[PDB]
Amino acid sequence: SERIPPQSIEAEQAVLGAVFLDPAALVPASEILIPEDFYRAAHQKIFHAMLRVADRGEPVDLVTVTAELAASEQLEEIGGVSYLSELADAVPTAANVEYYARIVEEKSVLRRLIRTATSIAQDGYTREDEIDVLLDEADRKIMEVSQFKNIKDILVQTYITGIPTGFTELDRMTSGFQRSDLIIVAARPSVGKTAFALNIAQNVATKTNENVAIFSLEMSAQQLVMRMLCAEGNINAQNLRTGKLTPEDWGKLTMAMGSLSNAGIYIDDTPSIRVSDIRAKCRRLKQESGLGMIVIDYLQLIQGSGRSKENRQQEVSEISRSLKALARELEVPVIALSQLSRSVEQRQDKRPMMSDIRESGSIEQDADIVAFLYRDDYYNKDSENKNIIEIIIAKQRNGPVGTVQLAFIKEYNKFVNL
Amino acid sequence: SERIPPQSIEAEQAVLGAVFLDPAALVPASEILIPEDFYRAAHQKIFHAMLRVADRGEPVDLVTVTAELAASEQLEEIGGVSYLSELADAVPTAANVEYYARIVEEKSVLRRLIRTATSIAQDGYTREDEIDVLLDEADRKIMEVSQ
Amino acid sequence: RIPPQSIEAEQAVLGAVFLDPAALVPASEILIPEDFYRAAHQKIFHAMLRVADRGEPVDLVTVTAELAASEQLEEIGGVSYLSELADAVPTAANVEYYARIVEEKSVLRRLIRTATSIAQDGYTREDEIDVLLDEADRKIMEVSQRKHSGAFKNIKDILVQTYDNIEMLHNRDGEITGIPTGFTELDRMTSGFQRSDLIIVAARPSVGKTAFALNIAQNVATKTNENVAIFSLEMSAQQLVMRMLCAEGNINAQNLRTGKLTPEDWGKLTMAMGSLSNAGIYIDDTPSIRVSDIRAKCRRLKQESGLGMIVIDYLQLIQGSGRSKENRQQEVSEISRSLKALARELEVPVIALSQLSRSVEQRQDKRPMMSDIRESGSIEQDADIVAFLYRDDYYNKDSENKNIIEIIIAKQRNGPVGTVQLAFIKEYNKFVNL
Amino acid sequence: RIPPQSIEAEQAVLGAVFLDPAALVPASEILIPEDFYRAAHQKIFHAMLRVADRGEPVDLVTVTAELAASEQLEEIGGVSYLSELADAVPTAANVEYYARIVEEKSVLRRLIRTATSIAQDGYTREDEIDVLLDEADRKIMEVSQRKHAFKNIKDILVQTYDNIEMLHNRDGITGIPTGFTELDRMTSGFQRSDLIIVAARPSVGKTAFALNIAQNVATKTNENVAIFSLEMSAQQLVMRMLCAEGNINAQNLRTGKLTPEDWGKLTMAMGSLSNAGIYIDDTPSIRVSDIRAKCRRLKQESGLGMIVIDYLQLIQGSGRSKENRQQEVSEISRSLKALARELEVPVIALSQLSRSVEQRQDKRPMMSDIRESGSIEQDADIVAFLYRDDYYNKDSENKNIIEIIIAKQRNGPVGTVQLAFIKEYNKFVNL
Amino acid sequence: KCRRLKQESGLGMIVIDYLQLIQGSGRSKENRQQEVSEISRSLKALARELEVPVIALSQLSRRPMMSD
DNA sequence: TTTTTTTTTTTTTT
Ligand SMILES: Nc1nc2c(ncn2[C@@H]2O[C@H](COP(=O)(O)OP(=O)(O)O)[C@@H](O)[C@H]2O)c(=O)[nH]1
Ligand SMILES: Nc1nc2c(ncn2[C@@H]2O[C@H](COP(=O)(O)OP(=O)(O)O)[C@@H](O)[C@H]2O)c(=O)[nH]1
Ligand SMILES: Nc1nc2c(ncn2[C@@H]2O[C@H](COP(=O)(O)OP(=O)(O)O)[C@@H](O)[C@H]2O)c(=O)[nH]1
Ligand code: ALF
Ligand code: ALF
Ligand code: ALF
Ligand SMILES: [Ca+2]
Ligand SMILES: [Ca+2]
Ligand SMILES: [Ca+2]
Ligand SMILES: [Ca+2]
Ligand SMILES: [Ca+2]
Ligand SMILES: [Ca+2]
Ligand SMILES: [Ca+2]
Repeated sequence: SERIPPQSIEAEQAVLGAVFLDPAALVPASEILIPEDFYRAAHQKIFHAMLRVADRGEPVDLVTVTAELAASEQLEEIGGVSYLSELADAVPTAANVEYYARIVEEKSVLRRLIRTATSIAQDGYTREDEIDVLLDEADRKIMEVSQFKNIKDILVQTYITGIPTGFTELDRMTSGFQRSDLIIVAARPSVGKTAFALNIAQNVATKTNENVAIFSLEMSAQQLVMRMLCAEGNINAQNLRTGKLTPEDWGKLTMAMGSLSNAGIYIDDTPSIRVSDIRAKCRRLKQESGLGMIVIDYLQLIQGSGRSKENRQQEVSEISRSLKALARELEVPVIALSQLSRSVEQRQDKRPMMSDIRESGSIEQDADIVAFLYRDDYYNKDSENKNIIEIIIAKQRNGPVGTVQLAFIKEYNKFVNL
Repeated sequence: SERIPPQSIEAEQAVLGAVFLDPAALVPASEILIPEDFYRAAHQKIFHAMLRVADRGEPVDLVTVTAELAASEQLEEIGGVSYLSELADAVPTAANVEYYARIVEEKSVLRRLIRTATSIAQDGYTREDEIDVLLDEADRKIMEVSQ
Repeated sequence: RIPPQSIEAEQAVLGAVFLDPAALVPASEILIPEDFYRAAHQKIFHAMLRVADRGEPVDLVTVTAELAASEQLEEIGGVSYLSELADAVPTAANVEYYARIVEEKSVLRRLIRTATSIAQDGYTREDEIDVLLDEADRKIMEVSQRKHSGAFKNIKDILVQTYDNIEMLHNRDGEITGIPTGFTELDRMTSGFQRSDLIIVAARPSVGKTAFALNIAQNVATKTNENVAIFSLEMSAQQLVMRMLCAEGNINAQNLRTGKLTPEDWGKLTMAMGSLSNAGIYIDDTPSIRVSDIRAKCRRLKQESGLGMIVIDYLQLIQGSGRSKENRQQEVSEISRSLKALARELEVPVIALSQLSRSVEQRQDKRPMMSDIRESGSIEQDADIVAFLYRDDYYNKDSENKNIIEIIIAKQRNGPVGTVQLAFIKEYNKFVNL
Repeated sequence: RIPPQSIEAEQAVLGAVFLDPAALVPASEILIPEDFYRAAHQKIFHAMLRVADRGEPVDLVTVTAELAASEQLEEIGGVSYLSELADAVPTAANVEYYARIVEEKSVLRRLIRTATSIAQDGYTREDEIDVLLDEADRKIMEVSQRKHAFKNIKDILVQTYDNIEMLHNRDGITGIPTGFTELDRMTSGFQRSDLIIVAARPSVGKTAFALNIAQNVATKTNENVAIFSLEMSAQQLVMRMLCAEGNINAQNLRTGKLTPEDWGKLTMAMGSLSNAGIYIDDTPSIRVSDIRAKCRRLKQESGLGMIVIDYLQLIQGSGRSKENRQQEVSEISRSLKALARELEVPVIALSQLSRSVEQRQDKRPMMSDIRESGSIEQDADIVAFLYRDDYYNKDSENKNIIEIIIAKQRNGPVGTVQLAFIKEYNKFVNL
Repeated sequence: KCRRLKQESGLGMIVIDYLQLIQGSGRSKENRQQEVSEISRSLKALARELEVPVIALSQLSRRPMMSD
């Protein structure tokens, strides 16, 4: 019934706030937004002023901005200096404006869509005159809700936002591991899925100060920790397995244990959980300690909410939705490991494409970002350049698509930079 | 705007009428239209029956059509034989069915457009979850409407 | 509830008899009086046959005379009911079909009636099981055992149609029986381009497929009086007409698309346009059609103007009927069938251009064989006639005797197989006799 | 309106089991629990079998133990009802008879039920008449252990001897004779119930050969032959036969450009072909069921001898959805053999061949080459390939010669036979 | 992308760095010959729709002839 | 909707 034009004027305030706090934060903000993207009339005017002052450039602080707003009839229209003062105290830091700007922008696009859709329907009843050209306008008007490098742009001239993974090249392409993202890491069996996830978890939990929850549905907590120890200290896994450790290995282990203690990584190895359970547990850990990342050791191993044992494709379709929504609710990146269907092993080229994600196509469709792992040496016994592993970033609606290379020293359960 | 979906019932009846009059006029008619293009539930069923009988082919006259409509539960649903009789008389001759068919068709497309645009707007307020795939659906749903 | 019946249809039959009345012959071949549901129609249709046995013959008078001759005229409604029957049948030339409805409904209730009496007997004769099951078996066949109607063409009847058809032929001047292409040597070998034939013209890319098809279309449309439909899925209508103009007037194609025309070229163009106007060639350049669409369009053009030929610019470009994106070989297998079936239904030659696989270029002898037809072998099979185009000069840059082009007639179930030779002056988009 | 049943006999069966209980063996060979009419007996006889599968075995104790093990002991009357069942029959010595009563009653109400549902469907599905009949036919046969007793060899040997006897008292081709001597020697007909596959590349001579056979059968013998042409019209077929019957050049015939002696030839070609009795159905799409129906009827009133089908892969499938096409034709293949078997008449199915063969050195076909499904090789009683050297060689020495390669037959001998195929006359001739 | 560039600036030519590098529409990674058979048609169709020459670069198997 | 195993017609893989 009551239809409220979509907006988040909390997030709006968070953007303007960050600018008064930083103000190098105006660069990302304006790359992402124009003044009109803001819903509240007042913010429109403020963010306009902010850019107006940057074009001088003054630069942009609480003073100069009010100076610019008074320079036009506008300072009284937007609330007082007292409103501009509130905007400042909105956020603790001008950390991650990029995040909130992208919310404001996404909402803007939504109502632009709604508006052009309603005006198409509107015109459906009126211009009953020229059917084929009405269909062209509809085509064209729906594309224009979306907003090719020129030769000149390409002449800038010859000759992390972001929870950081610790893999430079991936981080450059991605910049974290962003709050609220669903990150899918899929690859054939025994290729390196878990290894890669665990490596990321360590570098986050040890290098940063954030807590990470890992749900392992296949491996025990014990086996997980043993993988991390080997990777932290470069101890050969076979040796560690057996207890057959060299005198310096003991040193390496003593160390590895040290650093992993203050690491703060919470592991849940219950073999059958529903997403609701996962949510519950994380909600509580965030409550009392704060959460940074959630890792899930594997999406199709999670189990369904009651809908009866439904068309299994729908069952996972649903798990997929739930996870994204959990990532959204807790404002935290969620890395979900996925399997792939065997169809890749038919191809003469064994690099996965999005279609290959096992069991339900909705996973491609819910993910904020899809990463495949490919290893030449998985297939070739003799393969030249062994330890190399491609991290194919097949999808991301932050930005760039592409492949990144790392080394996967298997004896050490370890991924390394090159 | 109205809330009056685009249609042209002068024209639907004119098509069905021409078929009972000719009935070689069913050939142009069906090239141009499928039963669903008709707005009135009743005409849908009738034009379907007409094609159903042509596939035998009987062929298509006021008798065989009512025989086919009664063969399903439908003869009473579409008005009587008395409505089929009216359809016959809602026409001089069946020259240029192609013309009126293309009107019926064009109106069909209009409401199909209106219907998909409203459902896009509808979905705009609900599925605030995805943005990029919501824009994909809109892209894709509007192409599917040029057929 | 209500037993299956059609009075709309019963009346239509009786009506047609009072209208024709030669319509009583099909009617009675298909029906006996008992097949009618309404007690009254039973009696009327009986009277009709009763009067036919004299024979009177059957009209509104004699019938009422016969019905009054028994106690029956008042029982069936009045003369006023017989009068209504007259007025209540749309077109009397298809009594066959209304009769078949009345007949089909008759069979239905006969089935219902024997099925209910089986169930009936199930409770009663609980005595001898095996002979009860045999009777059920046997009683249900005796429904299927429906009399007259049952398509097997008796040979006595066909032979007559053949003699009479031969006869007709024998009084035509003669030579070509079909639609003449205007290429003498090909026409001698083929004699048209026969109604209902599927003609496949296949050859490697840029060899001359379309060129050859268009040339045939012109010579048919301008030399004869027949209409020809051309479906072009690759080229536009305007490119097609531009090819015909060049060929009709011997205007150099490069000159023509530049507008760089000599003073006599204009003359040639003025003529070309003149004759191509009264030509009557209907062009459909929609780049994706289903065969169903083609059928539909042709059916209508034949309706109001009459059709002679259908040309299709190429078969593997046509698109499938829904069966999902099936084993592609099957998809075209089906298109193939549909085309032959279309030529059959419209009683008109259908010339389908086809591509060839890379097979032939691998061979030493680059001349195509049937196997080479691209994408599905069913095309060789379905075709009435398969023509390949081979140009030596297509492969040899230097080739001795250039403009010559073989028309290899690799298949025909009319008659003779063989090769024919023509010249293909490419500068003029033109095929010529030798 | 009271369902056929025989409770007395039901009790007698259950009784005998509690009495014997080796009587359960015959009982279960004859009955399943559902055959019993009384809800209670159903459950009891189920329990009996359930306990036998352990096996306990089956007595008044173990049975009540099993019935109490489910919620059922109170539902079937008490232990007191099971006790009555024991006392109901004298001895166990003839469960077989009571079982057969229960069974016969079961069949009765199964019949009544399918009959009522046929009448039921009569008012509803007024849509398709011919496929509604077939279902009735088929639904009423399914009312038996109709798929089910062994045939003893002593008995077969006799009917075999007696057959050999009669064969001898003939008249030795066994056999509908094709009129091609060398083929007939190898084959002896064209036997009742055989499926004969004639396959060859396009425009090689498939139809021509089949038609020639049909004539010589229909005119030389007195038997009726049905031809289903799915590709050519009835007219085109008759025109081929006229040319072959009278040696009239086909080109002349289809122009009307006939010599004075040609009309003579035509006049008596027509003459002999009239009393020929060949029934032609040229409907371009039929299912095998349709073919079956039409033949069944023609045999009914005139008797049938041969069925010719202008061509197996052109036939269309029974509903199973547009299935793996190989299975679709796999099925048509089965149906055809089963039709030949049911009508006790040779069925000649023409077949196409895959392009496989065009790839070879030796262009003589092998069984594998049959187009679209390998089940055809397997189902066929006999597989005949046509090969023509002159089909591939433009210049070929000895033109009109054509091999009839008999690649398969489970009557007997395999081998090649030679004929001449005078194409100008649509005619195959002996050598 | 081209539809949009033509929309606001007008297009004249499209050049593509190479045809067999383009990737398939979902049909499962089909008989690869069909996959590019498809790309081929799509391209022609695109050239036709935008009324603009499309230059597609192509590789050759194994003076070339068309078969290659 | 998807994942699996089978048979059998096509094209194109240096
Ligand atoms: N050489 C060596 N390789 C190992 C050792 N331990 C594990 N690996 C390899 O490292 C990989 C880790 O398993 P993983 O890929 O995470 O399982 P996933 O979830 O299917 O991807 C496997 O491919 C193992 O073969 C070891 O002790 N020595
Ligand atoms: N000299 C000359 N030759 C041409 C001209 N236009 C076309 N041709 C040749 O004429 C033929 C016509 O195309 P076509 O063979 O019908 O295409 P197809 O459908 O693949 O058979 C081509 O093979 C051309 O290379 C022209 O303007 N001048
Ligand atoms: N010379 C000549 N050959 C003919 C004539 N009529 C038919 N043929 C040939 O006879 C053969 C008929 O083969 P057919 O059985 O219809 O092909 P199939 O059904 O696929 O085996 C073809 O090879 C034709 O070329 C004719 O009048 N003259
Ligand atoms: F081998 Al895994 F997930 F444990 F693919
Ligand atoms: F030009 Al083409 F087949 F090569 F039509
Ligand atoms: F071409 Al055919 F049977 F006449 F395959
Ligand atoms: Ca794992
Ligand atoms: Ca979803
Ligand atoms: Ca998939
Ligand atoms: Ca997002
Ligand atoms: Ca062409
Ligand atoms: Ca044939
Ligand atoms: Ca006779």
